[PDB]
Amino acid sequence: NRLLLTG
Amino acid sequence: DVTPLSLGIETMGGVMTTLIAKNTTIPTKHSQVFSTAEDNQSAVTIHVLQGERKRAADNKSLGQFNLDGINPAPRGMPQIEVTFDIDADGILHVSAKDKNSGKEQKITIKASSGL
Repeated sequence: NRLLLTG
Repeated sequence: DVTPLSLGIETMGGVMTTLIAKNTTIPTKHSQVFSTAEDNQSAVTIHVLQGERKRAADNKSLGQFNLDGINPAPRGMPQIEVTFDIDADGILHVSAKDKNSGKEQKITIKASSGL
């Protein structure tokens, strides 16, 4: 339900 | 005692997720297994967002720390474990581990005390 994206 | 507010981490880089959350026990800790996004990040973004509301990026921003150690991975494979220990004084110990090179880092962030 929740991933982990970067920036 | 109980936490001063809803504590949680920010997933997908920009969204607020709750882990401790207010109305809980101060002496709390938990290691969950989250996945990474955007193949070839070689670094995971663990933001500690303590709040409970729709559309974050406005609540109490605990802290932001950058992790690294997840070479070119097409999602799903990356293994990041997050542990958060809350103390009486009002501190939070967050830690994310990476499964690809054996890299891991931890940082301390004061929940909400100040003066």
